[PDB]
Amino acid sequence: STTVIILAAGKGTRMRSQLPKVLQPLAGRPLLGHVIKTAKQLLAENIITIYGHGGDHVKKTFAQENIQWVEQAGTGHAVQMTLPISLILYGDVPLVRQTTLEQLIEVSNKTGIGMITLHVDNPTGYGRIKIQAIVEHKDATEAQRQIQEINTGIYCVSNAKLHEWLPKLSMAVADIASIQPELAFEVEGVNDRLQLAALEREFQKQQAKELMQQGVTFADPARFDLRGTVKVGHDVRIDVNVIIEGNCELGDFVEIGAGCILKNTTIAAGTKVQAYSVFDGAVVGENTQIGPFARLRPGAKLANEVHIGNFVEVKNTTIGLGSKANHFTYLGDAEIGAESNIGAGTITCNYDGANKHKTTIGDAVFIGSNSSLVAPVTIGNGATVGAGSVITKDVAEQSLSFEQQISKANYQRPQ
Amino acid sequence: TTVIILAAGKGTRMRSQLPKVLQPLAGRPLLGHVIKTAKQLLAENIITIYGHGGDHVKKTFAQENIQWVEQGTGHAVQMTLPVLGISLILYGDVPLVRQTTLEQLIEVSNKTGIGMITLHVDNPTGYGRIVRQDGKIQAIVEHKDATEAQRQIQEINTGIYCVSNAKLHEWLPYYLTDIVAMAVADGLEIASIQPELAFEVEGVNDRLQLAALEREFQKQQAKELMQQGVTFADPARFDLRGTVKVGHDVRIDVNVIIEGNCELGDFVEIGAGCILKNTTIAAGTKVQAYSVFDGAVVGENTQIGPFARLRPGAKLANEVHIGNFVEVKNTTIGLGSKANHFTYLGDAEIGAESNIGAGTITCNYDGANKHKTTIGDAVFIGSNSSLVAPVTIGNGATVGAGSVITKDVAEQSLSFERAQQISKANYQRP
Amino acid sequence: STTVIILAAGKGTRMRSQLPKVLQPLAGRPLLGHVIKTAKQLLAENIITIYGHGGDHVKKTFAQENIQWVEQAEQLGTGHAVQMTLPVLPKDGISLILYGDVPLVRQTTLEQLIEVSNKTGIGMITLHVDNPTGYGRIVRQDGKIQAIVEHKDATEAQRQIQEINTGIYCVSNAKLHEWLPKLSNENAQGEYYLTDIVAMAVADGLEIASIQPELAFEVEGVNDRLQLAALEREFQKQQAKELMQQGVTFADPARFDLRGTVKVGHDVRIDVNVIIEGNCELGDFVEIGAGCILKNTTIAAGTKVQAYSVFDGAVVGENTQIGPFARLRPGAKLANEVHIGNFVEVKNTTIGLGSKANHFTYLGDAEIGAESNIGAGTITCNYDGANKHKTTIGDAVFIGSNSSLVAPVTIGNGATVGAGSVITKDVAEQSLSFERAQQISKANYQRPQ
Repeated sequence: STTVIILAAGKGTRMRSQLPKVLQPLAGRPLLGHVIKTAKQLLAENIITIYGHGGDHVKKTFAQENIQWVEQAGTGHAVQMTLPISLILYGDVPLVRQTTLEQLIEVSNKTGIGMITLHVDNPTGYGRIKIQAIVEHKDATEAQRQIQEINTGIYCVSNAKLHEWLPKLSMAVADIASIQPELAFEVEGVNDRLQLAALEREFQKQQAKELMQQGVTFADPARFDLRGTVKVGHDVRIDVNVIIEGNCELGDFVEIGAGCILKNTTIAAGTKVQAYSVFDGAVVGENTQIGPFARLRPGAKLANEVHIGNFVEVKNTTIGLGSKANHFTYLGDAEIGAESNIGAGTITCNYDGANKHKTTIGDAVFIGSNSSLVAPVTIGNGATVGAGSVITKDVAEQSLSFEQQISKANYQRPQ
Repeated sequence: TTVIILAAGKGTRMRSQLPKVLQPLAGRPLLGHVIKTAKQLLAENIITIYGHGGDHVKKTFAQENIQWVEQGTGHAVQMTLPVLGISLILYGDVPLVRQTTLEQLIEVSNKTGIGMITLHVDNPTGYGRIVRQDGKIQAIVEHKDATEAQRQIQEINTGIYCVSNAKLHEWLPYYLTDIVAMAVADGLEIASIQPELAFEVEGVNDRLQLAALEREFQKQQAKELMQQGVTFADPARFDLRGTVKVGHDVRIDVNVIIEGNCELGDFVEIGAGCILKNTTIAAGTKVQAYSVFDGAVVGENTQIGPFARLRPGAKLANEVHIGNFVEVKNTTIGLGSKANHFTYLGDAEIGAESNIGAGTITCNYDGANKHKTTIGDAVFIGSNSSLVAPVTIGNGATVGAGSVITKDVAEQSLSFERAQQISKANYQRP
Repeated sequence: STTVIILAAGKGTRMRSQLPKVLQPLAGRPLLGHVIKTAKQLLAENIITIYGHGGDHVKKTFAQENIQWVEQAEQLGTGHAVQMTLPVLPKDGISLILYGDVPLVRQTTLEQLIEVSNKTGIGMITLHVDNPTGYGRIVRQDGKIQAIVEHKDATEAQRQIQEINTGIYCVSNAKLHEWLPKLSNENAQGEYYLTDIVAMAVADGLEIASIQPELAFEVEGVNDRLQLAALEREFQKQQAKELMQQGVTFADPARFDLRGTVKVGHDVRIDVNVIIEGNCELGDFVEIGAGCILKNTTIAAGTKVQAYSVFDGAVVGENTQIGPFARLRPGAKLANEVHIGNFVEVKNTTIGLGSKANHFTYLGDAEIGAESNIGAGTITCNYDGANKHKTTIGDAVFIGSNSSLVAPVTIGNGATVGAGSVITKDVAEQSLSFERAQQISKANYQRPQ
């Protein structure tokens, strides 16, 4: 049974933030959230978090998590509170990989104590590392400062043996395994916004590299952001300044245009998304054409072959096979069938000021331009709606439903 | 204090029709950066030496009380003699020199009567060499005229001097670096300082150097904001073209541009690709991606975007929600009101707790004049309504979808369009 | 007579693609397309392409190109690939040997290679690299090329050679017809090495000419997406640099993409994250705002394009004001002084001098005159479900807001259309057409709770 200890008490005053250090964002998630995620991935029997200043916010943020919280009112003094195997992690060192921490556990269980070390080209200011001791640069004599192997602070000690060493802090070899991380930023902490941004860029760069190793094409991998997870097929092409948030999926041959933003969205094979389209909680079928300037909101579901054009907003609406809304329109709380056409300026009036109501549009329907569909209304298959109509009664299958222009000659416009 | 700016260079490598000092850097001409800095220093007089294209330059800075002079670099300052306390000698094409550096130079120069800014560079090729015997500056030798031993000097001349107006009149009556030896000849000891940042004293000659100086400036500006506590998703994808005041816990996503004078309150979140110009945004507001603001005033805990367009006079109270493909121009929107869908609100006054449906349009323009639309509190404007200004929609009123409003709608009243549903059965489309 | 031979058979396994390697994209064009374009610039009499796996796609992609296709069913070396060209290889003249996955080689470089190889009968392109690890080494005896030794086989002394092989040769076809059948695979890999023709040429008493490219990425190949992205960035960086040398201003030249050609005037200003596709033109003093994307569009002098405007097949005159969030589609033609505002879509529409559409609108299949105004919410209803129809708007027409113009319809000069109108009949010159008021008022209405 492996338990993880997380130090998350730092105020991080260099952040100049009102929130505790470990709630600062990195790729769309608080620092501490990254570490809790890895600790849950390790199948940790227990997770104990040391909070400090502002711990109310932290406990509030992770309330639905089975964590044993501990107040801290030094790093050695901080761990001492946990006495009332184990990993020692830092809330502000967020990117340590589960494969590294397991690698540390296997070598520590055979010895009873392990740690992560790292070789740095420039070790100025860091603590210097059979391992014999660690001398911090502040108190380290000039001779030891030439060491380029530095300390990371990440330890793994047996639960039994920790209790013997922990109170006597006024040591381990007297009664030490080590590994180095696969990537240096795994063990990198942050103290201010400069360091937060530099780690963000290291993380994004590595994420783009891993996607390219999977076969993704990037117009510019330095202008890409993943804040979560994405599942990708083959021949996926991603243009500049795309952002991907939450958990997304991109099918085979999916092409994502410049500046598109996807959150909690799946896009099936063959779809081409033109530039500046944003998705949140959308499900997009195969061989669709979207954008530019399309906005899909939660509940937007597009069947295969659907076309969505510019300045289009789809919210909580399913659009059946091959239907098109090429021009500016608002489709909300709507069910639209197959092979239907939504004219420019069409609006679902889905909100009466208090409640939402459903619009139902059949197959092979033509909704003429500048139409207002007052929900709840059903428009049967094959029907046609005249341009500029306000529609309140259900339109029969195959029916044309439409809602007197006056002319004055030789009219002079105001001067 | 008077500032003398050398702004005669043609800058032919720019391959531009405008003189060099009108090329852009962070949203303002090169010379404008220097004039701005000269005004920060409280210069009694500002004298600018112009050359090719001086008509454009004088026209561009017409509302600035500067004494213009027509046109070697030493010969250039000599032409200013009819027009000159102390004076600073700056270059119009070296725009990013800071006022704190120029003040630092004045403190050491006032003690001697002549000081200068120098710089250490790894490669000093082509620059003038600062020759110091026992720590005191003796002369400046231009790279062309420098002995082989002297070419090893890595402290170079920047061309930025602070000289007494009295001593200048004796020295000026060809290269300006000869004023150094002239100074040691009269017994004065050339003071020196170095800038805190090398790009402060950097000139530009073509578009390559212009872009690299721009990127140096932007990197430094994002760094200073990060030191204040701003968060950047990517500090290399950020542009400041003016000034911005920030609160704590401000978060700025990628490719944000900030122009003019802006303000960002506490906990403000600016999404990807937003562009803000002369706009204030108060605490708690979240701006979604691709929203652009010009002359906007935004309250607390508002929700804006994505794809919002706010234009001058747009004023949003606290709790307002503005959604996608929305254009607000010269319009005030009261507390907690919503316009979540595509709409044009122009020249309008909107009350509190009101709802603007998709497709609503203020018809504010009759082809010649603009007219005001006035919307009260707790008004519901149904979708695709055309509001023909001037018109008032009183509190608690409701407007039916697809309505054209030309008469004032009474408080608590419903106005809706008589819409007869006409059906033709079994209709075949063409 | 000059012939170009393109080796385009690689599967490109590290691309993890379903497509052959040479159809992967670079600056908006498949790799092989860049080389076919340069080969046509050289005025090549013949173009012979060696395909392998997936040649059906390749043949389909360049079907409207006069290419002689040659299959390489088994992959047994580049020399074995060139051997395949013998049934269709000419007897006189010279041939260039290029790679489909080495796309950015410039025509000026290949001309220099042709000029020095005409003097000897065989030349090749070489390159000096700081680290030559993994490359084939150019072996010179008394300064004359004798062989290429692959990194696998090079002794420690030979690995110090920093002159590497690019694989790009210019050879007389007669000597190729003599050398290609006598190629030997009696080595370790069992492959027919193309470099053996260097050994055969020196054996015949020929001197091997050589040149170096002006830019190293000209001769760089790609095997995976990392290399693809790194070459793309190298190409874009170089493209922005050349535009700046011409006088273009960039807010950030590292946030710029040219995927085609662009002709530019003086004092052109290009903001961040602009993309340029196909063939474009920007006149003097044109300003392109942040994030704009232009494809096959010309923009004349003085026009100011605000941010997030997208153009495809547009023709834009002088001193127009466009965007932000403008969308121009093929056939969009704007006269001088036109203003296009936000959330505006123009498709196959001509707009005359000084006319304005400042607010959200769809103008499709329309002809619009001069000094006319399009109100917010205006729509040309151009599509009846089967055919498209034209909307005609005259000079100094005022189209009030939320108007639906049902094509085909004409709105005459000086006419005025009331807000919220549906127009189906032609509107006369100087005439007003408006919708009869139909607002019903009910006092003290309580909305649902």
